[PDB]
Formats: sequence, C-alpha cells, structure tokens
Amino acid sequence: ITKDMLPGPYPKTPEERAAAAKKYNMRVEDYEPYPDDGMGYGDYPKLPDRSQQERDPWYDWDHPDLRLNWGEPMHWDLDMYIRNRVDTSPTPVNWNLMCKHLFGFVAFMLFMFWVGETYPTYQPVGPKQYPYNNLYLERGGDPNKEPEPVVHYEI
Amino acid sequence: DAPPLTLEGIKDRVLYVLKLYDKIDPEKLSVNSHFMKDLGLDSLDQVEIIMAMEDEFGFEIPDIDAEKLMCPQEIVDYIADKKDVYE
Amino acid sequence: SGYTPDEKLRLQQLRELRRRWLKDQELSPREPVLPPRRHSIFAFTHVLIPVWIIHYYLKYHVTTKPYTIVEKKPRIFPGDTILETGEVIPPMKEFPDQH
Amino acid sequence: GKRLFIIKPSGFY
Amino acid sequence: MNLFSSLTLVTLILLTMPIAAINFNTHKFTNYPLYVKTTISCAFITSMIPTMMFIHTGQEMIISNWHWLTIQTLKLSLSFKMDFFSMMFVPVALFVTWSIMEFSMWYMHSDPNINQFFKYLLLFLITMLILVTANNLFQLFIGWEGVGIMSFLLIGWWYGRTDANTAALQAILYNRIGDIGFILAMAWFLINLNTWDLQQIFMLNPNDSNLPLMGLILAATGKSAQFGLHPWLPSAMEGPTPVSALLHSSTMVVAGIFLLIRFYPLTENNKFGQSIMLCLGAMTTLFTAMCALTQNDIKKIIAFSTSSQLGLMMVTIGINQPHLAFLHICTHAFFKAMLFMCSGSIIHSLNDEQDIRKMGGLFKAMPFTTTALIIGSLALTGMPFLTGFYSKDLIIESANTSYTNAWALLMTLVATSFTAIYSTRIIFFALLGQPRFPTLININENNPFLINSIKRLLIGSLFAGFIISNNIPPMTIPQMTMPHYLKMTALTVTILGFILALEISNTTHYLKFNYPSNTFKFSNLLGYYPTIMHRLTPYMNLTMSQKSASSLLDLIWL
Amino acid sequence: SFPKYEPSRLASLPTTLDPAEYDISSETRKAQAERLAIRSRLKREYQLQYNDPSRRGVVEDPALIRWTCARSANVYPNFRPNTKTSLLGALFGIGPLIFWYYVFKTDRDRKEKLIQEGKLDRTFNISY
Amino acid sequence: AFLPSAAYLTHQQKVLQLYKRALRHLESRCVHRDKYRYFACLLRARFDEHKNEKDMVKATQLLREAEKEFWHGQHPQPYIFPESPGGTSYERYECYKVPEWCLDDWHPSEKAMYPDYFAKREQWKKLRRESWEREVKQLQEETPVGGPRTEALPPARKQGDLPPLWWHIVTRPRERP
Amino acid sequence: MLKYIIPTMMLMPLTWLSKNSMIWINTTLHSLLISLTSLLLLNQFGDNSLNFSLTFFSDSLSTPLLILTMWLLPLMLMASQHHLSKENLARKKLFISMLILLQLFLIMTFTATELIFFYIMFEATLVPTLIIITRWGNQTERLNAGLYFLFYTLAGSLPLLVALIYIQNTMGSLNFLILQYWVQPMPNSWSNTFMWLACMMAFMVKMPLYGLHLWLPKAHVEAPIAGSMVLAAILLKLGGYGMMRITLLLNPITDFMAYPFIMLSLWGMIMTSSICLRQTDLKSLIAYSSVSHMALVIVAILIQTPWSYMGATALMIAHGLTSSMLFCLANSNYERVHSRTMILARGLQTLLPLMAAWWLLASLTNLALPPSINLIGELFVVMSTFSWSNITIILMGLNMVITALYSLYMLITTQRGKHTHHINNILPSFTRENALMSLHMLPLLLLSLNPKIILGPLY
Ligand SMILES: CCCCCCCCCCCCCCCCCC(=O)OC[C@H](COP(=O)([O-])OC[C@H](O)COP(=O)([O-])OC[C@H](COC(=O)CCCCCCCCCCCCCCCCC)OC(=O)CCCCCCCCCCCCCCCCC)OC(=O)CCCCCCCCCCCCCCCCC
Ligand SMILES: CCCCCCCCCCCCCCCCCC(=O)OC[C@H](COP(=O)([O-])OCC[N+](C)(C)C)OC(=O)CCCCCCCCCCCCCCCCC
Ligand SMILES: CCCCCCCCCCCCCCCCCC(=O)OC[C@H](COP(=O)(O)OCCN)OC(=O)CCCCCCCCCCCCCCCCC
Repeated sequence: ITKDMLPGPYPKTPEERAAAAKKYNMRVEDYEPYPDDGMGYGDYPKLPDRSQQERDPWYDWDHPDLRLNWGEPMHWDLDMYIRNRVDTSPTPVNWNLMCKHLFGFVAFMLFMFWVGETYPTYQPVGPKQYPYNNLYLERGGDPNKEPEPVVHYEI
Repeated sequence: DAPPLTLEGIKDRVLYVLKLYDKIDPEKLSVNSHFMKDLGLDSLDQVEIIMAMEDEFGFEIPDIDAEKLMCPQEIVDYIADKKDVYE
Repeated sequence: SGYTPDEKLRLQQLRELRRRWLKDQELSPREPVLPPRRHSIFAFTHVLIPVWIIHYYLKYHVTTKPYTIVEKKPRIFPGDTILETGEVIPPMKEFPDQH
Repeated sequence: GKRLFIIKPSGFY
Repeated sequence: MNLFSSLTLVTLILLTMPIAAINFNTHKFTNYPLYVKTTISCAFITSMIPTMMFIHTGQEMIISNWHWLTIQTLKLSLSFKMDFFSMMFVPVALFVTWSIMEFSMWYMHSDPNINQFFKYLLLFLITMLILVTANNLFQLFIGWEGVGIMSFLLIGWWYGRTDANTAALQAILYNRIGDIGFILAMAWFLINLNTWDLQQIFMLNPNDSNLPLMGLILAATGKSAQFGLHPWLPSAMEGPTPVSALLHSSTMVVAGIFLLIRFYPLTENNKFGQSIMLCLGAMTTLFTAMCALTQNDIKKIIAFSTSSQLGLMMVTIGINQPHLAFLHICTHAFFKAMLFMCSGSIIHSLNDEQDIRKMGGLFKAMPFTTTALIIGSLALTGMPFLTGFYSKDLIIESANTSYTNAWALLMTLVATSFTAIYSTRIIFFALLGQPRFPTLININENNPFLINSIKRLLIGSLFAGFIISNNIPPMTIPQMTMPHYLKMTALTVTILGFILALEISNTTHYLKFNYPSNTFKFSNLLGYYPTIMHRLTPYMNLTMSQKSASSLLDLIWL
Repeated sequence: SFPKYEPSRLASLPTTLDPAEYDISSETRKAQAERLAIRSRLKREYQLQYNDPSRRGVVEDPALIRWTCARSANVYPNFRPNTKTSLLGALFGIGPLIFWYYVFKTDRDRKEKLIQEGKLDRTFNISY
Repeated sequence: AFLPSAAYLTHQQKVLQLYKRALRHLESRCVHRDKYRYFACLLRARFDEHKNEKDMVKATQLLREAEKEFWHGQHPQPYIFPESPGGTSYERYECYKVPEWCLDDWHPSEKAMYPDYFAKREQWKKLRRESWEREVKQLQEETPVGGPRTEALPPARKQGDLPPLWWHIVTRPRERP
Repeated sequence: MLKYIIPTMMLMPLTWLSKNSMIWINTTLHSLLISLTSLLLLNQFGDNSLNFSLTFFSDSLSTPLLILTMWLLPLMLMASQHHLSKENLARKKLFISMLILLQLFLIMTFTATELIFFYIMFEATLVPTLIIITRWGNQTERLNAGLYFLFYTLAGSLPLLVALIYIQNTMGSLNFLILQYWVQPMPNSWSNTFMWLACMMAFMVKMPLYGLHLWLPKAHVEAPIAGSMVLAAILLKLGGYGMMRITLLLNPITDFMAYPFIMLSLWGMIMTSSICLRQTDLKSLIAYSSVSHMALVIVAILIQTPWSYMGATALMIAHGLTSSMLFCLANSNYERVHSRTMILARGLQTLLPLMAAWWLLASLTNLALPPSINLIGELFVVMSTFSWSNITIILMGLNMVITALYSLYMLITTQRGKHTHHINNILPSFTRENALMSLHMLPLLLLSLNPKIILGPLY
C-alpha cells in the first residue's frame, strides 16, 4: 500500500471529493463524508449504517460470513455490524410499538406483583404452635436466662 | 440416514413431481420440455414448479436461479450442482 | 426467459469439470495405505485400583489429620442401643392415643 | 464402497 | 464410614480418568464414546452405594481432604459436602448423562469430532459435580464457571456457523451478569462473616442478609434463565441435541435453582428474599410458558418448557419449600431429557427438520418415540402418578396453602395451564394429523443405542418420582389439609389447558385465514425482549466504545 | 387503511416498502449500471489474483487497509478543538469520573461516620 | 436492488418474487397441506386477476400495495428451510469445509497414505497451471475498456481450453464433508 | 543476588563467542538454566525477608517477579528467532545482547535494597527496551508518541528523582529496610501533596493509568514480539512493585490522595475493556486488555489492604504470563498473514486445531476462569475493594462481564466462523510456536496448584 490510497483530511473542493471517491472506489454521488465538526473521521465515506445481516445471503460474496466484497469501502463500524453483533434489520412489528408493549407489560407485571404483595393470600388458620416456650433452647436461647412462658392451650 | 442422490434418482423424482401436475400432460413431458414454450406454462406456473422442487427435495432454490430454470434437465443439473452427485 | 447459450455452455463445462473432480475424490481399495503397526479389566484398572488409592489416601493421610473428614453424628431414637457404651435409650412417653 | 476423501489440514505437526 | 467417603471420591476420580485417557493418546480409539459411557455407567453404580447408605441412616459428611490455601483467616481446602442434595443429585445426573451418551453414540455418529464432543461432555459433567458437591463458595465458583465455559464450548460446537457463536457469546454474557451477583455474595460473606465455607455461614446465621441473597438471586437469574436474563436458554438450542438435552434442560440450568436451594437456612429467615424469589419465578414461569404457546421450532418449545419449570422451581423456593424444589429438579431431569431426546430422534429421522409445521403422521411411523414423547409430556403436565406428579402438584399443594403473593399464585396457575397447552401442541403438530415432511422417507429408529437410551429414562419418567419420594426423608411438614376445590386445583387447571388447546388445535383445520393478533405478535417475537435489548444495549455500548472511549478521549484529548 | 411500517435506527425500512426502489428513470439506470460496473471491475480484479496459482499468500484488500488506517491513524491529524469537541470531551471525559467520585466519597464518609460512632456491624470482619 | 448479473429487479421478477414470498409466508400461516392448497389456489386467483395489466405505472402501484398487503399479513417466524440462510442447520458444516490447498501442507508420511489421490492431484494442479495463462489471455481480449460491465464470465471457447476463473468453483469443498 | 547477575552477564560472552548457527541454542539453554537456578529465591520466611547484602534483598513480592523475569528470556529468544532469520549475525547478537541487558537491569531492579538504586535500574530498563522497539519494530511511525515520552519524563521519573533525593536528605537513608523502621507519617500539607504526586506519578504511567495509557497501544504495536512480551510481562509490573515499595512512606496521606486515581482506574477498566470490543488491531486489543487489568492492580495498591496486595501481586504474575502468551499468539498469526488485522484471518480452528486450543486456554485465563491465578488475583482484589466500598462491586462485576466479552470475541473472530478464502499461506503450527505457547500456559496452570508462592510478602 502507498499514500494516495490512504485516508486524508476532509474534502473541501469538489475535485478533492472526486479524487477521494476514485480512491475509495465508489461513485461521487454516493460518496458523502462525515461532517467536518472535528471528530476525526476524515474523508471516510458515510455509509448509510446498514448491518451486514441485512445483505443478500444468496449473493456470491468474497467474504461470505461478513457478506462483504473485495475492494468495497466498508462501513466505519464494520466490526460492530457483523452478524455476531448489532443488527439493524427490519422487524414485523414497529420499533416504538415493541418498546411500548414491552414497557407496558413489564411495568404492569411489576405493579400486579406489588398489588399482590399489598394483599396477600393465606389459610383460615391460626399460627403454627410450638412447645417448650416457642422452642426457646432450640432457636438459640441462652441456658442461663429464662424467657416468658409461651403456653398454648387445647381447642 | 441421508441417502445418496443420483441423476437417475433426481431425474425420476423431478419427472415424478411434474407428472402429478394438472397442467402438464404425462405423455408430452420429456426431459427437455421447456415450460413456457413447449409445455405452455406461465411464469407463475414456473415459480410454482420451482417451489414444488423445494417441497420435494427439502432445500431452497434462490430466486436468481429460480427465474432461469426452464426445463426439467436444468432442475436436475442444478440439484446436481447443489448436492454433489456421482462422486 | 432462462439462461443464455453462453451461460448454458459455461454451466455445462463447469458441471463436467465438477463431476470429474468429485468422481476423482474417490478412494482406492488399498487406500488408506497404513504403516505397519481380559474380559473385565475395566473394573480392575478403573475402579478397584482407584478404590485402593483413595482408601489409602483417606485412611492414612486425611483422617489422620484433624477435622478433615467430619461426619454428622448418627440419628438417635428412643429405644436404641449404643455400641460405644452399651446403654439402652429409654422409649418415649406412652401415647395419648387419637384413633 | 464409494469411500470419500475428507480434506483436512495436516495433523502431523 | 470408610465406604461412603471412599466411593464418593472414587466417583469423581473415575469421571476424570477418561480425560487423562483422551489427553494421553497416540492411537485412534477403540470406541472412546463407548469407553466414556461405560465409565459413566460405572460411576453411576459407584455413586449408588453412598446414596443407599444415606437413605439407611441419614449419613452426611464433609471431605475437606486437601489443604490448598490459607489467606490469613480463610483456609481454602478442597472440601466436598455429601448431604441430601448431593446424594440425590449425583445418581440422577449420572443416570441422565449415561442415557445422553448412549443417545449421542447414535445421534452424533456422523461427526468426525465425536471424541472431542464426548470429551467436552465429560468435562461438563466433571464441572457440574464439582458445583453440586462443593462446600465453600470458591470450589462452587470453580464448578459454576466450568459449566458456563462448557456451555460456551457446547453451544458453539459448529463453530463455523455464525448463529452458534452468537448464541454462545450471548449465554456467556448473561451468565457473567449472574456472576456479578455471585461475586457480590462471596464478597459479602468474606467481609461480614469471614468465610466462604457453608458451615460457618450457616452457623453464624446473619440477620442483615438481604444483600447477599440479592446477589444469589441475581446469580440464579443469570444461571437458571429467570426473567431479565432469560433469552440465552432459547438461544442455546443452536447447539446439538444431546447438548440441549443434558446441559440446557436438566443438568446445568438447575444450578441457579441449586444455588438457592443450597442456601436455604438464609432464605428461610429472610421473607424479603422469599418474596423476590416468588415474584421473579412467577414472572419467568408466566412469560416463558406464554412464549412457548406460539413457537414452531421444537427445540425452542422444549427450552421454554424447561425455563418455565425453572421458574416454577424458583416459585417453590419462594414459598420457603426448598426440598420440594430439589425433588422437582431430580424429577424434572428424567422426562425433560427424554423429551429432548425424542425431539432430536424426530429431527435426525426427518433429516435435520426441527420446525413442527413440517412434521406429523409420526404416531405409527416412530412408535417408540411417540410413546416416550407422550409419556414425557404427561409427566411434564402433571398426569396422576407419573414422576412429575410427585413434586409439581405438591408445589401447587403448597403454593395454594401458604402465606403467598396472590398474583404470583395466579400466574403460577396460568403457567400450569400453559404447560398442558404447549405439550399437546407438540403432540398435535408433531405426532398427530397427516404428514407434512418432504417426500423421501428415511424415518428409522431401530438402533439399540437410541431405544435403550430412551428406555432407561422412560423407566425413570415412570417410576422415579415414586421411588425417590418414598426414599427421601421429611425435611418440612407436608401441608395435607385443604378444601376440595383447592386440592383439585392443579389437575383441573391442567385439564382446562388441554381442553383450551384442543379447541385451538381444532380451529386450525378450518378453511379460514385470520390476520395476526397483537397477542400472537407479542408471544411469537418473544415478548419483544430479544428483539430490542439485543440491538439496543450492544449499540449503546459499542458506539460509546468507539466514539468517546477510543477516538475522542484516548486518542486525542488525553 | 393498513399500519405503515415505522423505520428506526435499529429497525431499518425494508427494500420492498421503500418508494425509491421503484424508480424506473434512466438516471437510476445509469447509477445502477455504474454501481454494477464498479462492482464487476473490483470482482474481476479480486478473482484474477484469487485464482492465480503463482500467488500463494494474502490478496491484500486496500479497502480493509484503508479502514484500519482510518480507525487507527486518522484520528488525531483531523481533529479541530471547537465547541462540539470540547463539550463532548468534557461530558463523557470528566463527567462519570466526578459522578463515581462523589458517590464513592459519600458512601465512604457515611461508612467512616458509622464506624467511628460504633454503628456499623463490623463484628466478624477481620479479613480486609 | 442487489444482484450479480442485473443491476436491478425487473417488474416481472418483482411480481414472481412477491408471489413466491407470499406463498411461503402463507404456508407458514397455513400449516396444514389441504388448507394451504385451498388458500394457495385462492391466492393464485388473486394474483391472476391482474396478470393482464398493460399499464406499468398502474402495475407498479398495484405491486406496491401488494407489498403492503404482504407486509401486513406476514408471519413473524416464517418457515425457513434448515440449510437456507436463517435456518437451524444453515452453514453448519462450514467448520468442516477445509480448503483444498491445505493438502499441499501435509507431511509426506501421510501423503504416502493416499498415493493414488495425490498422484492424481498433481495432474489436477498441472491442468490448472497450464490452463491459467490461456484463460487470462482469453479474458484480457474479451473484456471491454473500463473493465467488465457485469460479473458474469465467458465460457471456454476453443476446444482444449478450460473456462476462465474455474479452479475454486470446481475444487470447492463438498456440502457434507 | 550475585549468583544470578553474574550468569546473566556471562550470557554476553556466551552470545558473542558462539558459532553462527548456535547462538539461539546456547542462549536458550543457558537462560533456561538460569531460570531453573531462579527457584533458590523461594527461601522466604513468614517474618523476615531474604536479605542478601547491603545492595540486594528479596521478599515475597520481588521473588515471583524475579522468577518470571528470568523465565521470560528463553521465551523471548524462542519467539524472536524466526523473524530475525534474514538478519545480519552481528545485528542478531546485538538483539540478544539488548535482551540480556534488559534482564540484567530487571533482576537487580526488583532486588534493589535502596530506592535510588531502584531508580537508576528502573530508568535503565527503558534504554534496551527503546532500542529493541525502534531497531526491530518493522515500522516506526511515532509522531504523537515523542511528545508523550516527553510528558512521561516531565510528569514522571524526574519528580520521583527529586523526591527520592529529598527523602535521602530528610530520613538520611533510602534503604527500604531502614525505612520500614524510620518511617514517619506523611501528614496533610501541600508540600506532602506534591511529595505524593512525585512519588507516585512515574509508577502511575508505568502501570499504565487510564488517561495515561496513550503510550501502550502504540508501543505494543510498533514493537517486535520480544519487546511486547517484556512490556506486557515485566515492564508494567515495575510500576506496581515501585508503588508497593513507595507507599510505605506515603502514609497516611495516601488515605485521601488515592481517591482521584482510584476513580481513574475504576471507571478506566470499564472504558478500556469496552475499547477492546471495538479494536480492529488484535495487538492493540491485547494492549487495552493490559490496561484494563493493570487498573485493578492500581486500585489494589492504593487501597493498601492485605487482600488487595495479595490479589495485586497474584494478578501481576498471572497477567504477565497470560498477556505474554496473547501477544505470542498474535505473532503466530502475524508471521503467516503479515497483517495485524483481526478480521483478516478468521476460522483458524478449521486449519490449526492445537493452536486454537492454545487460543482457548489463553482466553480462559484472560477472562479469569477459576481456579487460575488470574481469577485468584482478580477475586482477592474484588474482595478487598468490596471492603473499601460496597458499591464498587458493580464496577467490578460489569468489568468482569466485558472482560469475558472481548476475551471470547478474540477467540470467536480469529478462530471461529468461516475461514478467509484468499489466504493460502496458513502453514501448520511449528513445534517452536507450540512449545512457546506451552511454556507460557503450563507454568500458569501449575501455579493454580500452589498459589502461595505468588501472593506476596503478607500472605
Ligand atoms: C505437578 C504435577 C501436576 C500433575 C497434574 C497436572 C496439573 C495441570 C497441568 C496442566 C493441565 C493442562 C494440560 C493440557 C492442556 C495444554 C495442552 C493441550 O491443549 O493439549 C491438548 C491435548 C489433547 O488434545 P488433542 O485432541 O490431542 O489435540 C488438541 C486438539 O486438536 C484441540 O484441543 P481441544 O479443543 O479438542 O481440547 C482442549 C481442551 C479444551 O477444554 C477446555 O477448554 C475446558 C477447560 C475449562 C473447563 C473445565 C475445567 C474447569 C475447572 C475445573 C477443574 C480444575 C479443578 C479440579 C479440582 C477439583 C475441584 C476444585 O483442553 C483440555 O482438554 C485440557 C484439559 C485440562 C484443562 C485445565 C483447565 C484449563 C482451563 C483454563 C484455566 C482454568 C483454571 C486453572 C486450572 C488448573 C488445573 C490444575 O493434550 C495433550 O496432548 C496432553 C499433553 C501433555 C499434558 C501434560 C500436562 C502436565 C504438564 C505439566 C508438566 C510439569 C508437571 C509434571 C506433570 C505431568 C503430568 C503428565
Ligand atoms: C493413577 C494416579 C494415582 C497415583 C498412583 C501411584 C501412587 C499410589 C497411591 C498413593 C499416593 C500417595 C499417598 C497419598 C498422597 C499423599 C497424601 C498427603 O498427605 O499429601 C500431602 C498433601 C495433603 O495436604 P496437606 O494438608 O498435608 O498440606 C497442604 C500443604 N500446606 C499445608 C503447605 C498448605 O497433598 C496432597 O495430598 C496432594 C493431592 C491433592 C489431591 C487433589 C488435587 C487437586 C488440585 C486442584 C488444583 C486447584 C485447587 C482449587 C480448589 C481448592 C479448594 C477450593
Ligand atoms: C433478580 C434481579 C434481576 C435484575 C434485572 C435487571 C438487570 C439486568 C438487565 C438486563 C441486562 C442484559 C440484557 C442486555 C444485554 C444483552 C446483550 C445480548 O445478549 O446480546 C445478544 C446479541 C445477539 O442476540 P440475538 O439478536 O438473539 O442474536 C441472534 C440473531 N442475531 O449479541 C450481540 O449483539 C453481541 C454484542 C457483543 C457486545 C455486547 C455489548 C453489551 C454488553 C452488555 C453488558 C451489560 C452489563 C450489565 C451490568 C449490570 C450490573 C448491575
């Protein structure tokens, strides 16, 4: 590799834009850079942020797992839009509709568990009754002190 | 498991499917009968035949190849390509 | 429309070459040319010798050290006879029967 | 019959 | 005494011996899968003797046999806890694994890496019996991370496939999010109790134990696929069928449930931990059973089945009934491993077909597979006096008759109905009706490996609940007095689920085409939860991992 | 009539529901033909090196080399400190550091005040 | 849209692909075979109602709201074939698909284990290397100025020659190694 | 310590008087004999350090770093001998001489009884490393790193020099043994604040610190394999060793001067680990992993509990072995595909199964799989920082998710998936390369059996 195929600074003149689009091996009309706010992207082409999962799978690819060709200017986040990672593919249900259904479902189930914790169900019984002063020596009571009498009666 | 496919087997199964099709007569059907020009079928009928091949052999033919398979011999040759027959 | 005559010719030529390659991936009756190289021994090698090793280990190295193998003491019921002492545990109180 | 050759890398090294 | 501890260690050393065999190899093997299956059969036979002499007296012990480290007040020793939980889990795990490997000698016969597969499956078994026998938190963390890594290696078995690697990394991600809470629990016990040993944790018996139990609940969420950290267990069906059968149905995925059953003296004195376990388990057993109603891959449906059963296990821990939960683990292993084995027998017979919409007509084509699939489904739903009756129904017989979150009970009953719904859905689309698979029938099951491997778990799925529940001692008091509408709850709800799903299945023969409802789109796209968070949380990471982390700060400003 | 599909950042619009896919104009023919021409030329330039027997090595891809040089080298020499770069390097640069600083300082002052007042249960805490 | 030979989709191809995807998603909706076959002839009638539409702008609009119909009525998890992309067995054996040149890196003690195979592989490689320069000088005189327009390659024209760019298509790994 | 310095110096007449085909074999043999000799330093005591002379001593902190240093030289001679095959013989002997001189500087850097001899040897280790990186680095593009080395000299080693001369005038000595018993508390003052920064910032850049790690994914990339091995394995750990010596004098002001830098590490390991998820360069990914692991050692030294020092020195030894093996795996692919791009050569388990086994083992040690000493160090640091503050477990555990995430991603990208078609020079694994991976991994696995020799002076 040599210098005139390497990235450079932001294209200002249209002939530098044409030289870059010839360098990045794409049409000049499709070639748009990242906007020169000073974030250091340089003259790299702003690809339209499509995940590689979205591509044609039956197409004869150079890189079949990446769904990518030789000499094609890759996406800037190509390490991010691999099929092991972030996807942007279309879904059968809308994005905001998914977020609304998920948030309503999760928050409503949380609220219903809070309602059921507010109002607990039980059995029509008294408490469970244990002998020997509510099992005082079994539950770790000291042998020198003597507790109050816990006496249960027949019924 | 996984029985080997042969061109006799692929040929006989593709013709066995096309002989169970009510727009193709079983007496004019040959191994080189063109769907549009010789058997007189529609492109809709051709898509139904390639989908019947997909139903028959248990895999998918993509559309860039499904738009060009225009005889049973092309079907047998394409399944021979995608299944590596006569090793 | 289907293929062109150029595409049908190319697919036929490639198909002939592909079938020749796949047929020539076959094997010879000599191939692979290899270079020139007790009924219950499983229970002896895999069980009995490890039971010997682990019994020697636990008997003379682990239990000879304090608190390494600590065991829950066995469950004593009314009516039992103690082997270390010879003492018979008395039974429970007579039952205020319910049935 | 019809034994097929399995292409694999060199397991010798 | 000298028999118990000796055969206890002989079981684990015997499981490790084929790992030394496969690592010290020069020849090509005289059927190394048969060698590992023979070894695990004999390890089962070996572990049967300590279990029988535990059922005789109740004999528990600890083998703290090898001193490993002493960090100034923390003596980390190699310590094996042989209690009721190990004595009931080790023979069940070895029996299930022995059936899975006799299954795998048929199913995985075309794989040229079969010795690596049996090696990895034995490594999983070794790490799992390290997990369930560990006496301190460190050896349990060894087994914990071991079953996580062998889960990675057995999901990504076909490592060329992108989806298998994706699902394996997904499972590692959710398990390490659970490991955050496990390390939180280890940190709390080391700082406040000066121990990782279970005995000093139980003897000190802390009262402000909300934070370590929240850590353990997050660990069981990461491990047993509870809600929030669940979708890796349906994603993990991309691995082979005996992987999903052994690991991700019956053996690995119960380890978060086993972690919470293991710490029962802390949960029985913390009502807040019981309430959080009850709410999370009811949420998971609702959600995964609801997602199972509208799926078409049979491995996905049985994975949602096992995750709903794990949610029910979390429920019955959350009502302070841990021994019923562990009886449900030992019960659930048999029929759920058998259901995955029969589903994979259908898959391998129908030439790698897993979608239930291209099955059917297999009542008379695969008769033994149909018999065992019906027996596994009926044990799952709670047919009377199969194995799944002897725990799950009792769970309902303690979920009704206790001081319980009422909505958790109602969602538990809705889950109990949904189990019957997806079970008869599997029997409808896969066994009943007319065929839908392609035309070249290669349907066959007449291998003694497959038939005997399903047969021994069939004997388990018929008799094992009766045998175990009549061989285990009481550790709680079984609540046996309740009104007749409350005793007949689980059976009636299960039969109502069968009736509702039979009406649903007989609405499919009608010649009508309805537009999809919002409930169908919700349950079919998995509550929209793997669709959003698997896109959003990586995105908000990785752009933040590139724009501000790499480019802005650590290449320009700093 | 029908619910229109809403595109998103992580849910792109399909190829079928986009209107500009159904352009029939000759300038779209020219653009599509030039894209097919560049793609075919790059495909040919690749697989003449790929199918060459005399080459045994790596067909070097200057788009990949250009991508890595953009992701590593071109970050500093095309930086310009302005309002946007300084404010975004002050938000995610010294923001969460200050956040976790005050959180951990608050919790440690609370714990120290509870320890020197005899409040914190430091009973069995002898490993540290 | 994105194709190797054509730069676009013709309207006829768009109609056939939408018909095929509609039938596949319908079969996903309509599991049973007689029921799907009934609705399949109904949908074939719906597609053949406007088969004879001459106006390509009106057919464009009808195809567009047909895509809206198909998107409104699609199944969320349609039946994907197992070895089709998105299937459960898709690209499963790609970890077993070793490229052929790795046979060149074998040791001679295991090359001698299969003598006939490598003795034939030598003349396979011989065939490739005496075909290469002829097919390069074939491609350099047929390709137009500016490079080739479409990705399709010409066949072998002379007798005795081989088609250009053929070695990786012929010697590709089997789909079940 | 003079039974180790003199054989290391006798490796110079051994490497210059050796026959031209024998200079790798002889230096590898005698450096392996020195590494076998290096186990005599395990004569440690529970109360006293092993004090040889007025000039050299060894407690249980310096001893494992010495054993790792004397073990690292044969591995560097194995790793760097392939890509120096077409080199001149005299230049090859110059390379081996700079490696031997770096070991010579290090093994009396770790044993330095007095702190200004530690400073001289500490800043002496930079020169052979500099010459190795810039004469055998295969490309040199250091337009931004010159200004950063100027920043290292300004903010780092020179205030350390002035501070150590000040302690020499105040205390009367810089013997660490004397400073154990003559240490005065360093109270709150501005003089003592600049004193703390002078004593700490050199070692902060040497670890490296987050925000100060700008040199490390450059100097690791532009280096040969032996340079990257000694940077990852030893030369970062000089900062941690120097912090554990110099924080004796910095009490109790450390108890409120640690709070900024702890934040810089606790958030910093969240960032750099995340940075490893977006690395195109594999060697840069291993560099940012080294930053993400040395952040925990910075926190564990600054919180100065016993469990934190035990975990920090165990993490230093374990990460030295692990990251050195990771750079050697990265080179074992770079010597074939001739590019460091991690997405270039994929699916390598189809081609190299044993090397993919080594990738799997180095990844599992990288993500701290128990009972490996990576996990023991990681875990003890996490316990001690929980004792520091109970919220930090979140910033620990989240790191322990992302540390897993890039560890397997590096495994999944390079070894799994579909192999790259147009790369056909992927040779089978040379026995040298597999021997290098095993001499990394098998000591790292054997140290799980007996970790007490790598847990420092207060085990
Ligand atoms: C002091 C004396 C001590 C004696 C005892 C030994 C102590 C440990 C020593 C080192 C152990 C590992 C050795 C093998 C691994 C490295 C080489 C390798 O990959 O070989 C593959 C090869 C077998 O594969 P292959 O099919 O032939 O070819 C490779 C394949 O192509 C492709 O490969 P593959 O993918 O098919 O298979 C790779 C597979 C992949 O499997 C995995 O990745 C799974 C591993 C993780 C999950 C399971 C383990 C989880 C942790 C629980 C177990 C540990 C604690 C147990 C204790 C009780 C519970 C607390 O790895 C294995 O099977 C390795 C088994 C051992 C793994 C140990 C853990 C590694 C994980 C990372 C660290 C974890 C924490 C530290 C553990 C420390 C243990 C002491 O093995 C050999 O040929 C063996 C070579 C000779 C080995 C000698 C070992 C001793 C060396 C030390 C010498 C000095 C002391 C003298 C003792 C001599 C004894 C003979
Ligand atoms: C086929 C193989 C078997 C060998 C066949 C040939 C020999 C025949 C059998 C007899 C063997 C010899 C007699 C018995 C052995 C010696 C007994 C003895 O006292 O040995 C001294 C000691 C016993 O310990 P100790 O308590 O005496 O001393 C510990 C040392 N200090 C005090 C300094 C800390 O060592 C052993 O027994 C070593 C064997 C241990 C077995 C388990 C090893 C597991 C390794 C895992 C690594 C990671 C651990 C992580 C987990 C830690 C816990 C959470
Ligand atoms: C009992 C208490 C319960 C508490 C519940 C609330 C707390 C937990 C909240 C949920 C956290 C987990 C969910 C969010 C992250 C999930 C990431 C994941 O799993 O990604 C999977 C994704 C592939 O998924 P999928 O789309 O199914 O792929 C198949 C077809 N493409 O794979 C990819 O896209 C690859 C991405 C690789 C890089 C991942 C970057 C994100 C890392 C996330 C770390 C989260 C750490 C959380 C720490 C919490 C600390 C308290």
